[PDB]
Amino acid sequence: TDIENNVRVVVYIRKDVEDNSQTIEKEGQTVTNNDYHKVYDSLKNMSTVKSVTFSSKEEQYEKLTEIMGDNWKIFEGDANPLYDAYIVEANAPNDVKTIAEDAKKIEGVSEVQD
Repeated sequence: TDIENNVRVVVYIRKDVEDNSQTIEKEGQTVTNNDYHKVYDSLKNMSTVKSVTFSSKEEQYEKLTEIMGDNWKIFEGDANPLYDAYIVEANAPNDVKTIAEDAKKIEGVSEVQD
């Protein structure tokens, strides 16, 4: 799942939408997540897309800590501020901007790094 810069789009997900969880909590029971894979589906349907990989904010938070920083006290423990993302690979770099604009239309998307 290593992608070359020139065909990578990062689609960050709204903090209020849980695209990767099949289940959620309702009335104390674990029940089905309606919104599951909506953003994933839209992205994976694009004909110029080759793969769409989930990167959970908790994953990037440990990876962020791995990349220098431990005394980041003033940020950590205080409610992880990172975003769930889809790392998307384009078939050609020519598509990247044609893909990023579309991604930013799909409801549930917060931002998109081209």
